[PDB]
Amino acid sequence: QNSSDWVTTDIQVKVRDTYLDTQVVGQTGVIRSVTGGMCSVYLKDSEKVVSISSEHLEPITPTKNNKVKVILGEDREATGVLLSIDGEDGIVRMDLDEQLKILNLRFLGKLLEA
Repeated sequence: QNSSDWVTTDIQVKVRDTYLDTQVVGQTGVIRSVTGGMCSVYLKDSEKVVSISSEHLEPITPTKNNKVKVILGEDREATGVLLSIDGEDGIVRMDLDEQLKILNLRFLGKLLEA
């Protein structure tokens, strides 16, 4: 694989059960800072700041009418709202130009409104 370039900030992450901290397993947190070495995610449930490796973090799927961010592709670092999704892919609308674009859910990350 060697695909560790799938780390984006402002997106929600899911603690995989493979994480050593079983107390944070299944818990969701927000990514504040990203570092090729490690990732910094804040656990909303733990209300604390902790750093987790992308291998221990899981991407969250954005819901309709929800904000999503391109974590992969040339549009990386781009944000937008999801208007609909295709069982085969995921159609999203760019909140910047309001233009509609189609992207696989694998490249769509769920953002936390908070």
